[PDB]
Amino acid sequence: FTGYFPKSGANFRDLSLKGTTYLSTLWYQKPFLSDFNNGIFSRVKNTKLYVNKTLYSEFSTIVIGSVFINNSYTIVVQPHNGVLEITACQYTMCEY
Amino acid sequence: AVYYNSWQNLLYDSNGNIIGFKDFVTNKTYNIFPCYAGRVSAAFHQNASSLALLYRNLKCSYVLNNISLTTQPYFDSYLGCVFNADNLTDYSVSSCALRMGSGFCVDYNSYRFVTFEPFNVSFVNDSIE
Amino acid sequence: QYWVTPLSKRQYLLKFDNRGVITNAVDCSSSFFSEIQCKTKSLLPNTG
Amino acid sequence: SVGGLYEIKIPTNFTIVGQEEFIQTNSPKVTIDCSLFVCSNYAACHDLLSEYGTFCDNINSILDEVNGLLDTTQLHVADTLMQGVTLSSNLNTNLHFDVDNINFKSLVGCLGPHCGSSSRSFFEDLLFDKVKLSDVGFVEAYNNCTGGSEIRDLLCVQSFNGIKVLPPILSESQISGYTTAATVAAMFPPWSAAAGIPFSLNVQYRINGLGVTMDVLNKNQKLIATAFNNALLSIQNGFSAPNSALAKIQSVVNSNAQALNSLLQQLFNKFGAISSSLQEILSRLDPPEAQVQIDRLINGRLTALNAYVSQQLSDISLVKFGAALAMEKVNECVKSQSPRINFCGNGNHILSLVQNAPYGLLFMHFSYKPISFKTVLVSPGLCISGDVGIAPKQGYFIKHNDHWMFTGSSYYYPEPISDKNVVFMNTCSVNFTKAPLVY
Amino acid sequence: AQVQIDRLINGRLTALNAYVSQQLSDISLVKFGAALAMEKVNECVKSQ
Amino acid sequence: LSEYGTFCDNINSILDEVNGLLDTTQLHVADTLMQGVTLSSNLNTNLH
Amino acid sequence: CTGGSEIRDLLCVQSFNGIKVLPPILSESQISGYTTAATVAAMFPPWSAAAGIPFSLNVQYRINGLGVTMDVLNKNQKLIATAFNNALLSIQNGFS
Ligand SMILES: CC(=O)N[C@H]1[C@H]([C@H](O)[C@H](O)COC(C)=O)O[C@@](O[C@H](CO)[C@@H](O)[C@@H]2O[C@@](O)(C(=O)O)C[C@H](O)[C@H]2NC(C)=O)(C(=O)O)C[C@@H]1O
Ligand SMILES: *[C@@H]1O[C@H](CO)[C@@H](O[C@@H]2O[C@H](CO)[C@@H](O)[C@H](O)[C@H]2NC(C)=O)[C@H](O)[C@H]1NC(C)=O
Ligand SMILES: *[C@@H]1O[C@H](CO)[C@@H](O[C@@H]2O[C@H](CO)[C@@H](O)[C@H](O)[C@H]2NC(C)=O)[C@H](O)[C@H]1NC(C)=O
Ligand SMILES: *[C@@H]1O[C@H](CO)[C@@H](O[C@@H]2O[C@H](CO)[C@@H](O)[C@H](O)[C@H]2NC(C)=O)[C@H](O)[C@H]1NC(C)=O
Ligand SMILES: *[C@@H]1O[C@H](CO)[C@@H](O)[C@H](O)[C@H]1NC(C)=O
Ligand SMILES: *[C@@H]1O[C@H](CO)[C@@H](O)[C@H](O)[C@H]1NC(C)=O
Ligand SMILES: *[C@@H]1O[C@H](CO)[C@@H](O)[C@H](O)[C@H]1NC(C)=O
Repeated sequence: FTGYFPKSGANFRDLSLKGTTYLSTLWYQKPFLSDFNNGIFSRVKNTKLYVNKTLYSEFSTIVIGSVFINNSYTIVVQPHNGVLEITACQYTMCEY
Repeated sequence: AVYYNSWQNLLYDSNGNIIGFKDFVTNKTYNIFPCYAGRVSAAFHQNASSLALLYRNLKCSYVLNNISLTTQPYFDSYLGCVFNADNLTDYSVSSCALRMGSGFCVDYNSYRFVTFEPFNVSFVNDSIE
Repeated sequence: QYWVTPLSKRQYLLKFDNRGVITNAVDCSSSFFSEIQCKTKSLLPNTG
Repeated sequence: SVGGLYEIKIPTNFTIVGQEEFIQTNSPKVTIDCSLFVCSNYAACHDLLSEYGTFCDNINSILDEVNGLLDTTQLHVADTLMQGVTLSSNLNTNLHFDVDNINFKSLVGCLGPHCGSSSRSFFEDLLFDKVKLSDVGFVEAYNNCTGGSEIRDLLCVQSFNGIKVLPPILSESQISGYTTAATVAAMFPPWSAAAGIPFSLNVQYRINGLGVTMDVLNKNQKLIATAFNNALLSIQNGFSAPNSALAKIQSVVNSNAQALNSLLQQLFNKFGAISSSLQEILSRLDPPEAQVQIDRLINGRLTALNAYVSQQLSDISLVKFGAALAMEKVNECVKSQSPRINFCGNGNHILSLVQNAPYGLLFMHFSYKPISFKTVLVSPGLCISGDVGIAPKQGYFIKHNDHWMFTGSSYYYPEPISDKNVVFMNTCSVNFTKAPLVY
Repeated sequence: AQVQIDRLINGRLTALNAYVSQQLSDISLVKFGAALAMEKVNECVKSQ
Repeated sequence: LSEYGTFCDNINSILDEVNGLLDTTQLHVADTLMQGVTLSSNLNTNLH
Repeated sequence: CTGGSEIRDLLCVQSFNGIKVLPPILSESQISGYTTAATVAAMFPPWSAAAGIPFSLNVQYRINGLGVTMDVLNKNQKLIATAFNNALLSIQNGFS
């Protein structure tokens, strides 16, 4: 079958970035801001946290777009503890 | 069937042919088999006014109920349903112009379905020991 | 962890089990062994 | 050569070894309905195919001539097996198992038509149950196509596309009956396939012809018979493990299955058209362009059939050669022992037997195998009395008990020199050992 | 360009089919000749 | 050419089968030449 | 085929177009070794390819089998050997 598949033997890149208070301006440039081209395949870890023994699911949110300006649609895939909210809107994306 | 997920309704073979489907309305699953196709092996003798037909690898019930009803006599032979030939496999012939296969022959006087035995042992009644 | 790799139009040998699940796959142009696997349409090609 | 003598390793003990040889004498009779293969049920394709003329009539004619040639070849092999066979009417395999301590029970099925298809021997049963696609296997596989079974057998898909294997004119049960008759024709009087003499005596004379004295053979008749039946059992047990003959039979079946599968796969090739399905073309395009797409499929499928017919003609020529060789081996190794060295298998060939096999014959070559050897000083000739030369017949002259004696070349047993084991010459050749006091 | 290349593909694939058919026939002749050479080795060199 | 189907697979398969027949034939000829040959360890190319 | 020679071998042009001749599984050197072994097996003990007897005696017995008396045959052994090796030299010189 011929389809949109990853190149076997190529390298995955862990683009997840975790911070506490500060955000680095270098996190919002190349190589983190990557070219989409035909598409991407993602393998995402479900970082299962616990509060008072109650399990919570957390993972990085991905945005896909072009200029990231409110005259262009940006696709956003964001998780909410078991609910994957997917939107494609003319968002005013922040600088960081 | 239990292999159809919520988004799947068609079953395909390695060659891309449709071989099964889950109905969208009733959710019932069916397997698709191609309609039967085949040939009739007809044995003809120049001195005869009819043909002896062999529906190879088919039972007479299947030929009559799913191919065509005929007025000719019939029986289930080893090779398949045979029409217009008398079943006489006990009889044998050393020469055969109508060779059906697997040691079977069609002989005409009506056509007879008869075993083919082209070679025989020269027997002698002499002592064995 | 959020691992990403680029996609492209590629021919893959997909193996499906008796329950319709893709159990194994081969990227045909990835390596010489993958080319043998795709040529023979088998996960483990015969010795030869 | 020290003096006039050379060093030679002469056997001191021996055994009988059995070697199998499968010779393909038949092939599955593949029949193709060119009209149903190229065009299935589609009237728009049949109308186009009719414009190509006699292409399908030619394909059908070549396959019919090839299948008629395979049938003629099978009749000739059966005629060869049954030629000259004479059997006693008092003979009954249910009681006559073995003779002269040699057990043929595993090589003999029931004799006479009253047993039906039970004429297959235990050896042939053990050889046939390892091959699924025999003549009976194809008949059962095609019988199951309309039995309502949910299993999609690839043979059924091939037959519905016009590719079916017809059974041979003689069933493998009849050929096993003929090999059984040819086998019993060698063990009991009149021994019509054993030179008209008892089987043990024929084995003994054949071993003696290799250069073995009669004294050791007729005193070791029990050891020779046990070695012969152990060689037979070794051949039989050899099928339970990876065997060259069993692999050769399965290769014939697998090559046929691969050719049929490749021919069926040609129906799914697009040949540059929009689709390989005539239904998809006819459900997408109008007649003026549907005709253009269907023409590409017809051209591709007719080219595929022509290539398959050419390959089948070549393969059947190889099968004719194999069947001619098998008939020659039956005549010159089973019914008689022709003076050809490695024709009936390798080594010192004693005698051969034949058994039926899927699409061929299994030959069982029994050979004289030396076990232990003795280095002895031999003379290829002697100069005796009035310079008269003597040469040994199928043996050598040796010094034993400081006297000149003769020994067979295939077994060390010194015996006195006599006219029985000597070729006389009026003048002795140079370098023949000088023995003036001999005879 | 597809029409022109398809004409070349048909011609070159026909050429290969014709060559393959010739090669099958020639190898059958070589097998017959090799069997004769083995028979001559056995019946003229190793024995008479 | 990929859209043409299994034409090239069939051409490679027929040539591979033909070459396998030639290899098997060459082995049989070599076996026939070496069948039953027994030589003395004292044989030397330079003196005999 | 990878050399800088101006003379383009037609075999190189064929190989670059996918047409190539593979070597046989047994080298002609190995087959020459087998024919050499089969040839020396007739001249020396145990004469495994000459009916178990000396080569000159096999020649003499074969000529006698055609209807030639052993007397003239073993008295003319040198004439027979010279005729035999002259026939072999005639075969060798026939290739020139
Ligand atoms: C992409 C990357 O580099 N990501 C790492 C991150 C940054 O390197 C760091 O943010 C640099 O700063 C920038 C971005 O400018 O460091 C992390 O680890 C910290 C130590 O490096 C962590 O221990 C924090 O240490 C504190 O001293 C502090 O504030 O950094 C107190 C705070 O309470 C505590 N947070 C906790 C407990 O999670 C983090 O998380 O932030 C782990 C992340 O994988
Ligand atoms: C056929 O199967 C589908 C999928 O299992 C059924 O659709 C679901 O039906 C339930 C109950 O009405 C809904 O809660 C779901 O949202 C439906 N969709 C899916 C994707 O689960 C359907 O009921 C079945 N039967 C028929 C007659 O359609
Ligand atoms: C076709 O005729 C044959 C003739 O032999 C039938 O075979 C019977 O076989 C059983 C078991 O061996 C015997 O007891 C019977 O005596 C045979 N019948 C006769 C008439 O002798 C065979 O059953 C017939 N088949 C059909 C479907 O008619
Ligand atoms: C000599 O004849 C006797 C019979 O008088 C043969 O002895 C029989 O041999 C068979 C086969 O091994 C045995 O099943 C029988 O039990 C033996 N019977 C008796 C009475 O001994 C013997 O095999 C013959 N020997 C030879 C070499 O011909
Ligand atoms: C067929 O008819 C011919 C001519 O009448 C005759 O010679 C032949 O014997 C007949 N054979 C049979 C089986 O009826
Ligand atoms: C020959 O070999 C067999 C098997 O090893 C043995 O039983 C027999 O006694 C041997 N005979 C002689 C004479 O060595
Ligand atoms: C034919 O079908 C029956 C019932 O499904 C099965 O027992 C038998 O083994 C089948 N034989 C073949 C050769 O398919």
